[PDB]
Amino acid sequence: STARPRIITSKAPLLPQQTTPEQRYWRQYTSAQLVKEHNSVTHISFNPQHPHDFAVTSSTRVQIFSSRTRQVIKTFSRFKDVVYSASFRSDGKLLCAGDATGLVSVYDSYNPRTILLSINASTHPTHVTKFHTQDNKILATASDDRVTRLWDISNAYEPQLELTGATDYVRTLSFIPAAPHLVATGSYDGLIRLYDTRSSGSTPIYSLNHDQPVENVIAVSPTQIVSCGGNNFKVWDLTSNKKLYERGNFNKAVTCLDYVENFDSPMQSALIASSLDGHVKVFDPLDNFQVKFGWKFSGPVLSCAVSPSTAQGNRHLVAGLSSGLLAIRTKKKKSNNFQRMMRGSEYQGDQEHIIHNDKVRSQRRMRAFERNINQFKWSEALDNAFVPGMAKELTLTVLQELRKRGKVRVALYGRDESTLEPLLNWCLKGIEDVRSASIVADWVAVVLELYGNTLESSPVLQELMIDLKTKVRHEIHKSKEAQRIEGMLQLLT
Amino acid sequence: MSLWQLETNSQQFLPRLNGIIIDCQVLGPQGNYYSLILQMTENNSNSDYQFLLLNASDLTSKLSINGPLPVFNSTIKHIQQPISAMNTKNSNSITSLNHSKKKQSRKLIKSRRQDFTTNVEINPINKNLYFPHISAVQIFDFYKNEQVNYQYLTSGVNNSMGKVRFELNLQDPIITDLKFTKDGQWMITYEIEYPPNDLLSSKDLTHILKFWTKNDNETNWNLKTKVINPHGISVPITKILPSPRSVNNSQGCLTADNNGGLKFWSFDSHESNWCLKKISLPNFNHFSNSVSLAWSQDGSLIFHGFDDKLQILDFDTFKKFEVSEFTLDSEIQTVKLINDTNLIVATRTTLNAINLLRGQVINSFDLYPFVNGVYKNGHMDRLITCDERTGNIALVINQQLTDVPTINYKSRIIIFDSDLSTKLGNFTHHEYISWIGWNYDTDFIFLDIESTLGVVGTSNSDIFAEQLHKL
Amino acid sequence: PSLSQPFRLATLPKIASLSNFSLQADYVQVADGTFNESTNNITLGISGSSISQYIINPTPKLTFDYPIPSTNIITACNAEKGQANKRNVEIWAFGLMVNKGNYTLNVITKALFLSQYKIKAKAKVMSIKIDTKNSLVIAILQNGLIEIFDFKLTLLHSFDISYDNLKYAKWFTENGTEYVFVLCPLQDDKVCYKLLELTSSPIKELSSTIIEGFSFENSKLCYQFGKLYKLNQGKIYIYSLPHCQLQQVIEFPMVDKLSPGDDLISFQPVSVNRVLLTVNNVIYLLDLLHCSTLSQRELTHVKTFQLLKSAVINSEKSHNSKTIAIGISTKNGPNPTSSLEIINIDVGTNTLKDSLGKSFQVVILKPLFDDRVKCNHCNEVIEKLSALQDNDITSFDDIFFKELKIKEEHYTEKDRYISDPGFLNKVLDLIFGKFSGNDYPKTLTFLLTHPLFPLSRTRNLLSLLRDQPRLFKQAIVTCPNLPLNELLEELFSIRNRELLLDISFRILQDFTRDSIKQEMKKLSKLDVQNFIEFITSQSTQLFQLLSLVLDSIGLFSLEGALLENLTLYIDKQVEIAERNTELWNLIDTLPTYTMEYLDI
Amino acid sequence: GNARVTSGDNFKHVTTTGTVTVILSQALQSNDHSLLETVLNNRDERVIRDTIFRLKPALAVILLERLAERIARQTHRQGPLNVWVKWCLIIHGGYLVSIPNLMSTLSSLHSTLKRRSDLLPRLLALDARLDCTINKFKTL
RNA sequence: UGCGAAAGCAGUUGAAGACAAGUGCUUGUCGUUCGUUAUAAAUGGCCUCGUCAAACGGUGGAGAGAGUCGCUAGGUGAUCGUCAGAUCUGCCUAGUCUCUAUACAGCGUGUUUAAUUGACAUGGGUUGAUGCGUA
Repeated sequence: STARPRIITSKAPLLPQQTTPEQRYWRQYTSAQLVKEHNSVTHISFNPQHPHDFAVTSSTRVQIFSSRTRQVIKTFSRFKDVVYSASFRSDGKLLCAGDATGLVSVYDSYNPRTILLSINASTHPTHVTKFHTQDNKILATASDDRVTRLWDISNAYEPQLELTGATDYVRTLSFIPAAPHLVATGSYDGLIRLYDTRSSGSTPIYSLNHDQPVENVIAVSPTQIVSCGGNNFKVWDLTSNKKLYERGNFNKAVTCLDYVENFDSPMQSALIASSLDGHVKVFDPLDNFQVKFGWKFSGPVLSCAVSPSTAQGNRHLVAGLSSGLLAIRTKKKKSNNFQRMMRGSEYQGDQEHIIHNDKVRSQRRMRAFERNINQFKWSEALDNAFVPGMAKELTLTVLQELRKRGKVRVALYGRDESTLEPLLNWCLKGIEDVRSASIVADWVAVVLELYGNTLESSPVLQELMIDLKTKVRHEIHKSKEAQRIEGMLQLLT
Repeated sequence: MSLWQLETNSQQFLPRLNGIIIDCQVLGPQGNYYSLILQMTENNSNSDYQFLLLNASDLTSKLSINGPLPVFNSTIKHIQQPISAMNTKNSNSITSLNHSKKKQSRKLIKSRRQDFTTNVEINPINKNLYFPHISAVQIFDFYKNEQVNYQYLTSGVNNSMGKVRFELNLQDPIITDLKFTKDGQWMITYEIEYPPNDLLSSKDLTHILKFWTKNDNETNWNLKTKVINPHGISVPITKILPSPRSVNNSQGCLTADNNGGLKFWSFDSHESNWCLKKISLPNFNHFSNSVSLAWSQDGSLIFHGFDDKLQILDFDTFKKFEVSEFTLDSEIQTVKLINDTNLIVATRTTLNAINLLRGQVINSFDLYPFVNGVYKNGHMDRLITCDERTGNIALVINQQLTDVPTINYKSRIIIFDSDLSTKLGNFTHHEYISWIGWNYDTDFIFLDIESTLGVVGTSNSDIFAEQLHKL
Repeated sequence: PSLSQPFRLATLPKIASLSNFSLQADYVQVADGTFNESTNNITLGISGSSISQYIINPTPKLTFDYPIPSTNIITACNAEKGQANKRNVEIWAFGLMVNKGNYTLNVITKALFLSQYKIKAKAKVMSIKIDTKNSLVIAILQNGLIEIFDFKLTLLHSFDISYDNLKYAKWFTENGTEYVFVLCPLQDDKVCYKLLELTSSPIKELSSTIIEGFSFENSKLCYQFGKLYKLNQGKIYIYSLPHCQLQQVIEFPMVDKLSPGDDLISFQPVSVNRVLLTVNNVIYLLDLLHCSTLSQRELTHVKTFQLLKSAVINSEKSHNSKTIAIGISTKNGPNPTSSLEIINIDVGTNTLKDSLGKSFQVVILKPLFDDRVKCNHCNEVIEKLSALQDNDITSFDDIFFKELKIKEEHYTEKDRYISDPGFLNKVLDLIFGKFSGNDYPKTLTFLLTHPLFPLSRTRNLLSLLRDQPRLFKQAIVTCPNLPLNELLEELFSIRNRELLLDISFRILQDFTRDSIKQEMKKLSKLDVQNFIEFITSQSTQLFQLLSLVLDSIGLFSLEGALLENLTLYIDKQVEIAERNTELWNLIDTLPTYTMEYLDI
Repeated sequence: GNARVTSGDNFKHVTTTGTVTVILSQALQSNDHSLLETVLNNRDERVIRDTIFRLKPALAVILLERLAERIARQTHRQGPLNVWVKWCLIIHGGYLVSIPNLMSTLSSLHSTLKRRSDLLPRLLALDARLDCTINKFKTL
């Protein structure tokens, strides 16, 4: 003997743009909070360490948000003029920020009162202040002075090195992983300049031409750097020193760009790119950087970031808007005598010679309609189909299942107008759908062939068929029209 | 099977047996085992008995025994359906039995269509033998001469319930064609689902195609993709040809209609599911079930034989080559190439060996005396088979009669070398041979209507030791 | 596959040794290293003139020339680029004779003359190899000695194959290792095959075999991809390394007709299983696996063409199907002039597609069984039919039907023996010659029903039968493979409605829309305009043909005035179709107080 | 289980003011469904022809794919969106002809249109049956 | 039943014997024969081994639900009415717009391309069955 097969849910041929595994994951960033900041939120960064709090730079302050609470826990308001960065250290202990006055300060993260080191990098604004990922002790600051000085924490009086050669504002700085000596800076000149700090420096090893002002440069991988500028973002390979791919799906100018790798999503790697059009879209590097999901916000997006790979908790997507609105989207992640009484349940036979396993796995509970078919309750199975809050697909199967069993007339004998109307009501609606049109055709044919006499004496049944005649007549026009379209579409080829 | 407890008139059941129960018995000094005989009435062509020995302890099959279970095109010998309450397709009523027996004898003797050819497949990786039973596949290992599996490859009311009375008139979906790709990791199946009677949609058969996969260690095929109504609506898939090793490392196939359309399907890793890679338009209003497909080993060209005309189509363009038109005297039943050079074409009146290299016929053998209207279109393809190294084979079955035709038959096998210059061997068997195909070794396997798979191919201690064993 | 016109590289000097056009190939040597798929250079050694290096593209030009005295014959030449102690250098090695008395081995290094060296070799340097990685020059000698030299020609090692009179030597690389094999003639048409591996001794002998039935004097030899090709007496013998076992023998009939002595043949490989063969001024591109002639070209402006070397493609690994071959072309005239000619070669895809119908090699029903079971002379007939007088129908029919024992005037399955195409074609010829005008024999009606009616006679067949309606109708219904062009023209030219419907059904059954649609474009706008007008004045095949017209006409050609009329007619037809469709579905488909009178 | 169902017709892998072309051209380029939806929301047929008339032929093709989808997922939108599809073919017919491949890029149209066309014979059969009974009790 | 495509194109469904029932006659039947290619209906429906809760990975979706008198395009009603229009601040259908645990369906997580855990003594007895919740 064999177990009873489960009734197989009906699946019609696939339509365009099914839900993709990538779309399903990113759709889980459901809960949305909208916070209002004083000015445009320019930069957003995530602490690389647990609990992975993220810092938002708005107006003349920095705010750190708790991951679990999604609310402000620390505020840095010592800054007099506008602020321009909040990058953490790799260890996550230290937070650095830039100022329009040009002063760069380093604070103990989570300790706003204490100020470790204060550096007057330049008299011009210092927009970028990023810690070096490989080496903790060295800081790089890019300023409107167009020199990206590379400071050292121990020695704050003079830069360890001063890189130059940028003929316009430098607002983008990136450190290539696995290549601590290399440093990459992108200016509004449209050139991405690479420098070798091991050498004397101050002259770029080679330049990469973007042709538009470069708003942010991110080193996706040890050999690949993605740079987003103008109305498109291009990925370059240093070993070949040429662009591998380019995507210009955006409408406004790309501003910010962030990358996350080896996280529990189906996509192993993700690239989130702000657009300044209200769009931030996810690109999958493994698939030649094709779009896989997108969000829309009220206004232009100036900053975007995601929780690091090792979030160890609920993930977060953070979007920054020039209006000052901050958008957060989150993927949430007896008696001792009685135990000495029955103490053998925990054991799993780890020491025993022979292990015998015969328990049958617990199968999911069967719905009401499936039970009726299994017990040959034909008339009741039709009733369970036509109940409030029944999934349309699930309703289609029991109709097909009865037809497959050869029990269509048998299901409709013991009925009157009172218990026939629920079927007609559904048929009034299902006739529209392409998938259920044919099944509606069969059942309505039988009920007419089986209840012609009852139809005459019952008025309510008549109005149902008048309305049904109108809808089927409506479908004939649509089905005819589709044929006409196919006729023309054939002419073109 | 119902155990009636007569003391209280209660009962216990063992439902969803493989077939209807012809016989029951209690076999043991204590009734330890129940012996049952099952019929599997789905196959009307032949009577398929299965003997089952159940342990009365937990009602689990202690020993299930059944031979090969082919499904022949028509009924054979004196096979009569069992007796039921009403006369149906799968059963006979009280009165219909004698008249049906007489009619069957008259059909076997007088009529001229005597096609009993059954479809069968061989698994390349395992060399198991796959029988397309109605709505299922029976996997049978002929080396060990025992069944290995019985899998339902279709939807429908197959083992959900026991059909009784008018339900027994229902027809379950019929697995028409079954084939494997060369690598053996993909299984392609073609189904025809028949609608129930007395409905508006009682004349629209549904054509289904399915792609299955399994790892070698596993024993159950898992359905990977499903195509509903390929080639359009209500258009059968007459022929399926798995692709050669050169084209997409044997992860592709061709499907061919009775409207002569060709559809080339392939497995795309990116989608991870089979896709319709190429198409040809089946628009000409010429209908014929006699289509044959051959594919060159390199894969560049495809031979499409439709009705009496054969086409050489480029694979890359999937269109006529740029002579590609070859006319034949009658409709082609089979097209194959014994080797890359020679193409053997079998029409309803003869068979001909052609040189593609010369475009000339080498040898022509007359088949009309033996095959005139005995076989329906396409079945000569399963009667004819070819090795890829040595040569091909023709199979010819004759009704033997002495003093009006008799039931018993005589079959004759002929080995042929490539281009049919010579007969390497000539053999005769004493029974109707349903199918002959080429095992991937040099030998060929053929199946007989008696369900017999034959093959054609190239001191005091010593006394003390005995006593101790006795004790 | 295709053959380009040769283009000139250089004009050979007028030397007595080069005057012998038969032996001219022996006196020109092609460097193996510089001539390959990707190289744009050719280093050539001309006996008595120089060893010269030429750039092929964009234009042929001389890049370097090393003069040689006129009395010397270049036996072997090879050039390779590499690094030597590190400066990028080009190493040239060449071996010459002065009257057989002395043997000169010369190595030249050039900066990309850095050094020039000369030694006296013991026997004829048959072939030369340069190993740039190890800075070695390897020379094989006709006396069987293989001597390894540095770039300064200091002898490092010497290996003797123990056999003398070496005639052929060739290198090949397999899995990164260098291998060489040699052919040494023996008596009684016996040959010693040896295979050597280049790696204490740097030379290792892998295989040694003696081959019988292998002649040299009339044999041309070349190697490609582990297969040695020997051409002799029009038969190409295929030997397989490492044992050089004869695998296949390919007969080439076009060479069998060649008178021995006057016809000059050259034979070189160009790709896997493909070879280049010259016969005087004719080049053939041959596929040996399928035995087909992929391409043929004749050089009318030259007396002969001799292949010297060909850049061979490993097309199994290369997507490139285009390569080059270099040869000597000899002009016609009292003062023939020899020149070095380069030809571009498109090998193709190495698939059966290329070889279909191009084989270079040039039926009666047979019972299945020679000998109690239920059963379910072409020349003579032609002569009898041929001997008949002109316009005699009765005897012509009587001979055909009686001699063939035909019972019906249309083909049946019982006439299969008559299906031989040769017999049918001749009878058609007799019908035309014997009979002209209004009266044709009944055999023509039989043949028109024959499924194997020759395609050669299909053309204009409708035109011949226009005069007699019955023959015209018979052709339309059953004549096989009638042209679509003639059918389509008759469709729009004939006014008979029955013929129009008959032609329409035949066209659709036997042709696809993409096939029909292109031809419908060709038709004039006026005829299609008339056809539509007939419509506005089984029918579905006539309607569905209209849709094909409306497609072929296109959007632009259609003019508004007619389009309105076609609209009203179709709108009427659509309404009728809906009306009939409904009819088809139609065909398929107690009171409290009652007053009655009692019957009594 | 989780197998993919499919059909054999899925050839996927083989003048006036008020025009909304500017919004459309941006919307199609950026795949902005919300911006696209506002463009499709207009229903004045005169506005429709003007838009597709000035729309670049390259952007016309991707418009057909987008409209083909919205019809396929939402049947009730078939009516109003059909007007867009009809004008796209008429205006850009010349360009659509001169495209290397159409089945791969217009597969959504053929799939959607084929499904609706296939239903026509059956829906007519019910219409005859309904018309029968509806006539019968009306006269009685 | 033959042929064919799946549509359909042609063609059949007879005679004898015996039994029962009702009245030699009428009807119905056949574990009876010959010849031709040739409704049903004896109240009669499929077992047990383990359930519940919470997750995770794919495959589908008409999404599952709630608002917005914010728009677009329609259909349509009660009363009065000088036929132009009035109040019901009318209703309904569809789309669009906002939102949420994708909230909806299904397969698996004994090894698989991927993906799990936890609870319970899976018992016996007594009360309530006018059960419990709700209008």
